[PDB]
Amino acid sequence: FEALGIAQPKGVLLYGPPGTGKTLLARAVAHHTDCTFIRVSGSELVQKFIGEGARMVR
Amino acid sequence: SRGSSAGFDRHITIFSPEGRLYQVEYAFKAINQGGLTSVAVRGKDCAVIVTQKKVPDKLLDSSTVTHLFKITENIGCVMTGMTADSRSQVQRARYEAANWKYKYGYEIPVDMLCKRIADISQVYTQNAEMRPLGCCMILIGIDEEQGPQVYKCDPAGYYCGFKATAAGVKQTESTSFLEKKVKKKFDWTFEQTVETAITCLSTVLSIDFKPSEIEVGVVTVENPKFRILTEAEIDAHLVALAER
Amino acid sequence: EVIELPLTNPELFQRVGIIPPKGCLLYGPPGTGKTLLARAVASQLDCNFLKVVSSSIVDKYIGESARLIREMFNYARDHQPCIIFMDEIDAIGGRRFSEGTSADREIQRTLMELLNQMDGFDTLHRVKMIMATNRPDTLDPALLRPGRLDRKIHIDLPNEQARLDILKIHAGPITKHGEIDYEAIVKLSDGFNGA
Amino acid sequence: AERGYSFSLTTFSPSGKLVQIEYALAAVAGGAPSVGIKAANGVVLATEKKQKSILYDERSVHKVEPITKHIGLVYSGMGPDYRVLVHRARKLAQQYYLVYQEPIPTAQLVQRVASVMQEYTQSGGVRPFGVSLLICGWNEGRPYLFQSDPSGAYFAWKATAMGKNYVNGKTFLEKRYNEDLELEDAIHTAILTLKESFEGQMTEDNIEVGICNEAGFRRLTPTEVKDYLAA
Amino acid sequence: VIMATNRIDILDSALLRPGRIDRKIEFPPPNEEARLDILKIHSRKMNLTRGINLRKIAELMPGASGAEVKGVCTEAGMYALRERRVHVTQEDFEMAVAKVMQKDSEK
Amino acid sequence: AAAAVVEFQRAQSLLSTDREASIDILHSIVKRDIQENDEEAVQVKEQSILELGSLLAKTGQAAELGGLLKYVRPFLNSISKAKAARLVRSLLDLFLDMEAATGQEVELCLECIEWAKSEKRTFLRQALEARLVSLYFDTKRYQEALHLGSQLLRELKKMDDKALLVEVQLLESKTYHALSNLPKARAALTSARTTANAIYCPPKLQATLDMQSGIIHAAEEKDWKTAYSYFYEAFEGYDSIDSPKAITSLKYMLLCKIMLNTPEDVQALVSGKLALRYAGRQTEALKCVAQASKNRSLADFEKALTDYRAELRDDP
Amino acid sequence: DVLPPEADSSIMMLTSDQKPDVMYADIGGMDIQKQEVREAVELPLTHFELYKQIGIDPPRGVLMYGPPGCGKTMLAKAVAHHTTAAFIRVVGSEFVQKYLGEGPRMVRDVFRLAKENAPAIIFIDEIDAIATKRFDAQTGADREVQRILLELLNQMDGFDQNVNVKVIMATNRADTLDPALLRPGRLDRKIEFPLPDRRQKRLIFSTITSKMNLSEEVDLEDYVARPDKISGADINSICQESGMLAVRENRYIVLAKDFEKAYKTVIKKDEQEHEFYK
Ligand SMILES: Nc1ncnc2c1ncn2[C@@H]1O[C@H](COP(=O)(O)OP(=O)(O)O)[C@@H](O)[C@H]1O
Ligand SMILES: Nc1ncnc2c1ncn2[C@@H]1O[C@H](COP(=O)(O)OP(=O)(O)O)[C@@H](O)[C@H]1O
Ligand SMILES: Nc1ncnc2c1ncn2[C@@H]1O[C@H](COP(=O)(O)OP(=O)(O)O)[C@@H](O)[C@H]1O
Repeated sequence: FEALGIAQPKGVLLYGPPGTGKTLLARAVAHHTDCTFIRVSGSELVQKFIGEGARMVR
Repeated sequence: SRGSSAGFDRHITIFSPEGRLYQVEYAFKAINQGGLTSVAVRGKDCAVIVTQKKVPDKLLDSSTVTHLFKITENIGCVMTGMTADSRSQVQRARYEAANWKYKYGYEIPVDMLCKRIADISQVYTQNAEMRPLGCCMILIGIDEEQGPQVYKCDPAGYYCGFKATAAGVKQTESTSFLEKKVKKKFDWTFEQTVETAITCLSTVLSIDFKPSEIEVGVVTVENPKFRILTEAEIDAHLVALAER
Repeated sequence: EVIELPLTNPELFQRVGIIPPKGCLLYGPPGTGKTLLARAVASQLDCNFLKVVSSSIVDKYIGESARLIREMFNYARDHQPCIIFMDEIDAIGGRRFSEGTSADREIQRTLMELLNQMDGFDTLHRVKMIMATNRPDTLDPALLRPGRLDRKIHIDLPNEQARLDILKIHAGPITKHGEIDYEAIVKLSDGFNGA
Repeated sequence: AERGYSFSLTTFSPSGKLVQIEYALAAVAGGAPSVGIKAANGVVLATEKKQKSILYDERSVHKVEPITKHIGLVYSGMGPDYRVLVHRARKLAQQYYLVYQEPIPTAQLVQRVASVMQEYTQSGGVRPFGVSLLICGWNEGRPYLFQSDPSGAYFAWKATAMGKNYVNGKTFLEKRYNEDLELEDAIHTAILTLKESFEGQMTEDNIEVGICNEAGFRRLTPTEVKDYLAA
Repeated sequence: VIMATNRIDILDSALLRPGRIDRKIEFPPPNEEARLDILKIHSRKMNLTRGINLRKIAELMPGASGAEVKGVCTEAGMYALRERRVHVTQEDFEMAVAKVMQKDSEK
Repeated sequence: AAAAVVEFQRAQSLLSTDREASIDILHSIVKRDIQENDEEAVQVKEQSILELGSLLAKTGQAAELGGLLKYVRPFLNSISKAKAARLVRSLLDLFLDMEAATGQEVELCLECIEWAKSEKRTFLRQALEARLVSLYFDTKRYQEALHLGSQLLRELKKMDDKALLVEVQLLESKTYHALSNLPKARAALTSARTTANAIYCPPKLQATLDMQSGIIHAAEEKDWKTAYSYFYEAFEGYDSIDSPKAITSLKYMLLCKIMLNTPEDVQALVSGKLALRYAGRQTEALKCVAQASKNRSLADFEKALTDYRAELRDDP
Repeated sequence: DVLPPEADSSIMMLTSDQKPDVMYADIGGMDIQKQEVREAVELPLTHFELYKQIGIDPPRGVLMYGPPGCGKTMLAKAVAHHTTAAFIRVVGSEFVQKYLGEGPRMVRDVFRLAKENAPAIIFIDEIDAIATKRFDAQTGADREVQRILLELLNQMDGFDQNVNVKVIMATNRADTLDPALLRPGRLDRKIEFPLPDRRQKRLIFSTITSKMNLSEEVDLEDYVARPDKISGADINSICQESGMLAVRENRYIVLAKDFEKAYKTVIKKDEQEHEFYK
């Protein structure tokens, strides 16, 4: 995409019925992608672990 | 939902997001502010009304405190709720009856009077400029063919016929009592009706009235002119209750 | 009947097939005669009434309100029969959330601590509980329910009778010339509570 | 002294919704259920006339009202509003009859009623009606079944349901009902689809039924409803 | 960031300024084939006997997703487990359909 | 009209019998104030109901059979359409609920079966079918139902009627099983299990849907355990219900125990309240056969094949 | 040395004489749910060979919620009654103490004890006191809980698939529960406890009135017809309430009013709403 002259992408959207297999496509790729696949929701548990609270999501 | 509000749905008579009309409900709350309770029972050959007569002070002409009103010579009503609103609604009812007789040439039926009053209050429910009336009317009278009749109308626009009903503070309890005592199937004579109503109110308030603490309206098939019992005849009915 | 009898006259309760009552909660306009009832009961009955204003139970030490409740039912559990009388539960009374301060979590548990004891596994025996409040509009669904609270006891503003009846009880010790206007005072006196 | 608020209480949201209309519809979808079936040789309307006790006299108010001799009505939603609309529909019908000396066509009465309902979404100082109407009629041999909602919009149905659980009623109608049905069978499936919700021992005074064949609209007597409720 | 929700009509506007969600891809409901496929994947997990036409099963199916089907299979097993039978004939699945479509029709 | 009925009812309700009362009952229909008889006929039916079971108390339901056509015309000139459904359902039903000649039933049923069409409320036409198909099974002719039900499969499905589809599947399935086909019959039972799950259940029906499966679980010998779990529940139903079929399932429930070789659980089955409410030839048998087995004796079993065959001979 | 399986959890196996008592009998009109738990633990816990072979994957923890009185705490009493394994009754309100580590120290115990006992039922009545999502690390009280969750969390999935230990958590407010709890593995089967209806009530009524004697003429049917939606529990306030009225006037067995009163004494929620709204 660099060789073509097009700003590669960063963000994606998946939309449809709930329970047809969206997370998989995000996980399977991510799995098959050897990329850390993160699931940032809104759990206070997760913030205490990863983020020491900080004050945002940066 | 389940108690949700948006905009002015708690100030004027418009729909809440869950499809309520909060001002109307508030009018129903306004009925109880009077702190009184009225009972109406329909007999086989009559209809009886009974209501607490709270005269808190001897400085008042106890004869001018009445929640019983003559709408027509043969149609009686009892009002429960805000006093001045009740009188307003009474005037309107009187007018509608008189007008009915003038246009149609027969006496108005309670059914159609109640329907008319209800219809009027629905407009208050639907127009934004004015607020419902905090009152409740119960009408009694003898119709030409349907027999004795007891009807009731609400501040929202609802009206219905009853075998027996009540209004005010102890409404639910009086309905429980009466719906217990209607199922028993007894010969609903005049005295049976009067005693039933009086005892309903009495047990519901746990009082055992003096003949000056209540007022009893009545209408009979033998005598359709709406009659308001004197304190004497009331007492005559009272002493007969401490016998059985 | 719910409270006293099911103790000295429960031996025949089973003859009807009904466990003694569980709990009783007053609930009424501030001044209907609730707090005065717990006093009258523990004064006459006398056995092991432990009154909990449901406020001084709270501390600040993680589960400092769990131990108090445990000891309350433990002591009593062993010491039963015992009457548990909680003055104002609206404290631990609570209602739960979704949610509130990190504080509320403490109460809840604590609010639940009791709930789990009143029912849960180990079955209250002999030891009975009077629930107290002014305004029951605030309480958690999971508390009012039988297995926790049997029947609620309402105390309405004394009637004209109740007034008069109560009026001659508090004014009974007053120097009054043959002019006592009891029928007059009570009359004008409407919506007036007990105090 | 009094005038009238002159501004609309029903206004477009930024999304383009008339919010008050949807909230009125919320009031409809909270009323007792009513089912209407058009059946080749007639039309059936039925509704749950469930009281609160034994004290209310069910022979005093009705929910299935005649508009004329050949058109009938039921509702879901608020009672008083229904009352108003029924008076107004009878009046409209009689205007039409004065002018054309021919009983008003069901479609035309539906149009007129719908216009009335639309007025209270645009005139000043008022809320919309919290009522959905089902209007049955016999005109020109064929039977007719329309529905009008608080927006003032109307639709022609072979069969439909309104009020609580109107979706499940609607599906049940889509399955357990089809054409070539005689009015009797239609009454049957109507009481059937009403029973898919009636929490109670559906008595002959718990529900109200009306029919409309090419003999005129009429309310079924409690006796007739008992006979039909005996299966 | 994969941000994958439902009803794109829910998400705000500021999250739709044509360039800002690179490739917007949409998921389709699961038909006979997809289901059939999905159905074959999940039923492959458990011990499934012969004479088992899965298609017939997805035919009865009408409005399920990637998860729903999983429920059906599980119940098929769940049903067979209660019948004290290691294997899982076609009958079982045919029940679960309802039992799931019971839930599908339920809340 | 009214003069007789109530007084006659008050006379009827007293004692004697419908047959004496039939002179009034027949007269109820025969009389009296010629109201229509509108309400009278309904009350004449009240007799013909009783009078029907009174007709049964003698066997004129054969009389009324032919009159059933007339009563039709009689409600036809007084009784509305609906009124027929109720009045026409109190004869074909109360008549089948009694043991008599298949024909008069079939004859009449068939009649009124075809009547619903000539009137045309497919709703009853299907309901009556269930009886027509069920009667064709007990009567004798099997191939009859085969065609009736295979024609009735889409007669209830079109509307998605759910409990009638199971009945035909349950009821019709039995016909196949008897026709000497457990594969097909079995397949039919399996189909019902899936259909019955789609909807509610409800009770009795569900019991047949069980016991029947218990039966198939014993028709080809496939572990009396899986079958027992159907007999137990299917017993429970009829137990805390009409209690008419429950007496049947107790038998099979014990069969599985007798085969499994557990007379202990048979002792468990004989306990007063649970069933003993039936004490008769149903328990005595399986008990005597059970401990008769425990003795691992053949002489005993042979004698219980002898004396208690009064039922055993009547089984399939 | 490695202290054998010990420590608080907090009790230890209940013992035997402390049986929840409540026999399957009392708990009636709960096939689905009843069967469900049975299908969740009772059976899956015992017969494991069909769980591995029949390719079923049994569940590790089971969540019970619903209204307050639909009968979840009874379900645990029933299981601890008929049961056979080691029923650990640990309350989520005990985990947080006046110490900075007691919580994990227990969970490691209950979980440690569970491994040692055998196919044991860990049961947590009101997991709300532990898991309530909306945590808040700073108040120095939240910190203790979160971990307690993480403790539950860690030993929650740390097992081996073989560790015959089921987790039973009961809570009405099935809402303030960190999803981290309801994940395939930690809390699989999710079971609901409705506030009975008609049929159920019949079983509940018949079961409640089957413990006493009563007039055999009467028929708790009239009441069952009604809606009210009375929970399995309330229906109990009536049965007991009748006794008070029947006993208050001395008389073994109840009367119509005894139920009427009960119905009017229990239901209570007389009014509720308005008649125009429909
Ligand atoms: N296309 C698919 N094939 C097989 N299974 C699927 C598919 N889509 C979803 N599932 C099932 O759904 C589960 C996960 O659901 P998921 O799709 O993450 O939820 P959502 O619908 O919210 O995206 C998985 O266990 C998987 O078995
Ligand atoms: N029924 C009563 N009889 C006598 N005194 C009463 C009564 N009710 C209230 N009082 C007065 O008020 C006090 C009781 O108040 P209390 O019932 O505790 O109010 P609350 O319910 O808000 O706690 C008593 O000390 C007494 O002086
Ligand atoms: N079907 C039923 N069988 C037996 N008891 C029931 C039934 N339904 C309700 N109950 C009663 O209601 C109560 C239920 O309590 P429970 O569900 O544990 O409340 P919580 O969920 O607050 O712990 C029990 O005392 C039980 O006796």
